[PDB]
Amino acid sequence: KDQGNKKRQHGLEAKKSHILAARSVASIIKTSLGPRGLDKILISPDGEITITNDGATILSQMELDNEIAKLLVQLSKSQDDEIGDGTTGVVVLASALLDQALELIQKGIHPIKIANGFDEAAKLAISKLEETCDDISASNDELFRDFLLRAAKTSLGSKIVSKDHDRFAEMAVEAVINVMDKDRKDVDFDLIKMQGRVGGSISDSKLINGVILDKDFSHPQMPKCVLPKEGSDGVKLAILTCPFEPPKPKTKHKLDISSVEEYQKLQTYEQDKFKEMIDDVKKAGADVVICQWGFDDEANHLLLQNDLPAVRWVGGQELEHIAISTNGRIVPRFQDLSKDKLGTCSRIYEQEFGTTKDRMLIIEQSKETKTVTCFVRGSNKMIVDEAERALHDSLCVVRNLVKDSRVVYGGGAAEVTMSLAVSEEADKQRGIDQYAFRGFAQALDTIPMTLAENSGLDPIGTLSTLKSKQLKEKISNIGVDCLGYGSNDMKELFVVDPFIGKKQQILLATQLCRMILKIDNVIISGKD
Amino acid sequence: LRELDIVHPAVKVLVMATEQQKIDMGDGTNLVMILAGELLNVSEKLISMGLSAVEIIQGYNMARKFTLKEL
Amino acid sequence: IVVLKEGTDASQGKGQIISNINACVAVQEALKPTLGPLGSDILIVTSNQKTTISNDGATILKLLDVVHPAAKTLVDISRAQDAEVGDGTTSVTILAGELMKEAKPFLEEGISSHLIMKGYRKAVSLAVEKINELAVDITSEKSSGRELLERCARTAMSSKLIHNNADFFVKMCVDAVLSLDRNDLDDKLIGIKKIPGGAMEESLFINGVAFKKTFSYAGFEQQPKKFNNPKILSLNVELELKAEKDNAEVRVEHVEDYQAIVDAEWQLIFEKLRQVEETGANIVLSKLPIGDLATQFFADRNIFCAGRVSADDMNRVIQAVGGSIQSTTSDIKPEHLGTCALFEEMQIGSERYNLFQGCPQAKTCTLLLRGGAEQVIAEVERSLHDAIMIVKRALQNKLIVAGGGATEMEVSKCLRDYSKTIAGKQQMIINAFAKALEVIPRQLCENAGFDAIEILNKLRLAHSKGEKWYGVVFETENIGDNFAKFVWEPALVKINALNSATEATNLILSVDETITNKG
Repeated sequence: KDQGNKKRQHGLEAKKSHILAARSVASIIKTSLGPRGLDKILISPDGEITITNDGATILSQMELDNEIAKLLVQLSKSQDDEIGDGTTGVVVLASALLDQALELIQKGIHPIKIANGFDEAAKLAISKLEETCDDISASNDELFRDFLLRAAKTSLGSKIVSKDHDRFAEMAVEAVINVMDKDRKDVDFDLIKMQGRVGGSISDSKLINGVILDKDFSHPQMPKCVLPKEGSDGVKLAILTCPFEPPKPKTKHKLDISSVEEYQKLQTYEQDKFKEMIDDVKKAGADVVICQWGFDDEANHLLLQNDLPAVRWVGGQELEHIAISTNGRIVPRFQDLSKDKLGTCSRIYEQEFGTTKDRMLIIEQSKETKTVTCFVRGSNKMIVDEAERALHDSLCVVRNLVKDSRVVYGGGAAEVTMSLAVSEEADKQRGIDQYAFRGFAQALDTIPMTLAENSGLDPIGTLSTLKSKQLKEKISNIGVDCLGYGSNDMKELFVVDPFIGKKQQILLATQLCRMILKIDNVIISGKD
Repeated sequence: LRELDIVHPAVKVLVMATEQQKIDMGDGTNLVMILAGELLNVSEKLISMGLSAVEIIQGYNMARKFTLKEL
Repeated sequence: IVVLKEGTDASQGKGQIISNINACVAVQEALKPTLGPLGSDILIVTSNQKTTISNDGATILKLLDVVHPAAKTLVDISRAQDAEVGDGTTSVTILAGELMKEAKPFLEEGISSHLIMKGYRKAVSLAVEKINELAVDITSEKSSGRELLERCARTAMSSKLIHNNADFFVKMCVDAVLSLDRNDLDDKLIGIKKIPGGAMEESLFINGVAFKKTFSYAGFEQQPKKFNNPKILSLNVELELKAEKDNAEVRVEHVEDYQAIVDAEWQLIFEKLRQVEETGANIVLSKLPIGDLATQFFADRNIFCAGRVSADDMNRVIQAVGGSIQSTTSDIKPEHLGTCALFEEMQIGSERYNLFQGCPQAKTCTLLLRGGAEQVIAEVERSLHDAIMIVKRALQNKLIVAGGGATEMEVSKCLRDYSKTIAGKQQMIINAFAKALEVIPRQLCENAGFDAIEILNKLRLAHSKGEKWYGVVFETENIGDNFAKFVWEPALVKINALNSATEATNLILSVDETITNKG
């Protein structure tokens, strides 16, 4: 099928071509590794120019015909959710592993043995990391919170928000606390909604304990706010999914009035339906009517006369958020609405951010809730995007830190320690295992060298000094000058990376290397 | 033959011969083709000796009659 | 005025056969890395830019669909093998490619394809005979359709908690698969229940289905605990003094009217309970709770009842007893009643457990496990699940031959021996077929990273003496008796694969010219 314009490689150039393609893909974001990584210009087909050093963003927006590169990019897309901030490091490590595998194959080693040896080396490196890891939560709660805030600030400082990034870190920590419990120590990002718009400043960030529902209340005369009514039991919400209109035909409609009899009959039917719905709403005791669909003119008029602000076109996920925040339930229809299923919230009011005149509607609880929304604003679209990315990274880092008390330190110190351990263990295992361990150690050496290169330091001398310091004197956390630092020994600089994060990075790099190596034949057809 | 792309008008004579064999008889589709091909091949040897086509045809007809009687 | 070939002609004879051989070689090289569990994957991009990475031969063949007529024939034969059998597609393709490779030198030397095909057919006949001879079906050698399953279960439970006690659990595992339809095996039909108390060696095998206590209303231990002629009937929504389903809220302002209505409902329930007895239902089961009134009536009528039965347990019990589920008591029919030899409640574990035994016609069974702690019983359950899976796989194909190339090595050795007694031109074809049969172990070793030449030489040297089950060990690079290691493949699958490969070889080698019409 589609034999014409079909290309394939197998037996001679498959391995070399795949490894070269992987190296070329890696070189796209290799220079962007680290906080001071060089930026790349990304331009949309419409001509919108953007600047960012995020490896995940760079790879996601890149399309290509190479099969190995496409597979690597697709795997990175899935890994972005698992870690997020480690995509570039994982890609670089996989590229280094493939480069070493090239030499190993040139020496006569079968790919399966290379993959098995890399897996064993990854296991040994993870064991070494676990042995050398330190516990923060088991030392002091104050120190644990300080390290959480420090990680959030470090993530935020790489963007424009660095001027006032403290507020973003505090909001992220509060959202994680509200949404995550210690039973599982996992943050449910589905309950942490990310929303924002162009305008305002970085100081307009706000954490909401419920859904936003920035709606216009349908009818122009419909009140735009639901007040607590001077100390009353908050605001009662009618969670409904049935549209606030009587059944209508789907074929003709055109229910026009031609005489008195037809007018009377149609008015009787429609008014009876609307009165039934509005009476059910009133009996339920709800103060605000929320429907998954829109509202009819008669329904809007009746709600306005009864002082019942309306919310139109609320999505299913929004309804679930309403139920979670207000401890309510979703009522399929008006006839099933009762006071026992209405949700309660502190208030539904309009909130202004900076100079914004939209006056968006927000549902606020002011109490601890299982679902929150992270609101992000900024003077430019780039500011908002960077703030959202930094908030996501901070949330992931906090989740990783809380999930596992064991942590490692950045700047390549963990990579250097793993490389030293793997090199030491290599001489103990005979056969192809020795070559595999040496290759894995050399690949691990790539990350600190790349970081040093990105920081303007000599990778050779920097790596040699790091190895000497970590071997001759003692095992510690010594890395490269990723940022402006007085000296080395990140341990005193408080550059901490979660242990689970590093373990996931290593495992994903090994898996990607195996996936690329295990493909010995590629076939691609033509295009129409 | 029903599917092969045949454009030379001379081959169509043997194609029609095969069609006649299939229509009238229930077998011998390959036999007629083989026999016609061999007859035309030996006609090359006959011509190489300087024999005219008319006498070759006359001899073929006489041999055909004799063979049919002997069958 | 219409031309189909566009004035393009093609040659015929040995040239087209050699071209077909080359196409088959290309296909074989393409599918080579996917042979064996340790083989490499192939990445294929379709015309729609969809990227798929897979190792299954059928998927690769479907995605590629090489237009070459010989490759088309190979793909068709592979698809036929997959549809008819589902196993050996890659092996069939590899064997066909190897046979086509071997046929090339014979054609180059002027050997007619008819002789090659006849020799291949004779080699196939000899290989089938030798595989049938090698096929293991023994009774007196301490192995059989049941003893072999016990050995497989013991091997599966090796290095486990119950390894020392496997002598008893192997019988349970084998009977579990043998207690139901032997031609239709399913793991879901073998249930396991954990009962604390007692030694692991005291576990009981139940022919029918058993479940823990589910009844907790009045009348417990007041009904018969043993039935010799039980009648299992699952009634959905009755068993109450007040209707549970399709009911309504009734508000009455007068005590007398409410009492009269309640009395009428109670009389209706009385009539329904009497009908339950009239239907001959000795065992009453339901997924919903059973009221005190129904239990009291059944106890007074020597009828057993148990509600709050889980859906899976109820379904398994119904399937084992051959009964059905009835919506109402008035609609109960005799054909919906199931019967077992003996139904009783087991007191093991300081609690009563319901079980049905002596029902060889049951479609499902349940295993009762005993032990001093729940963790021990859980480990026993895991080991039993592993053993059940292994014995089910073994029983699905009781006719087995040594795997890991042992069967191929034996067939090749037998063909080589025969070639010394088939004096004539057929000797070359027999030797070629024997050599081709050795491709499977060669490619398996190559894909596994082993030294193919050394492993093949050692296997050939070893197979000349001793057992016929010597093969390649894929756990640690070596050779040995795979049968002793419980590694084997179905004989019928191998025979079908060889037949399909030879059929493809004969079909492709039997074509002298191909003509394509524009369309």
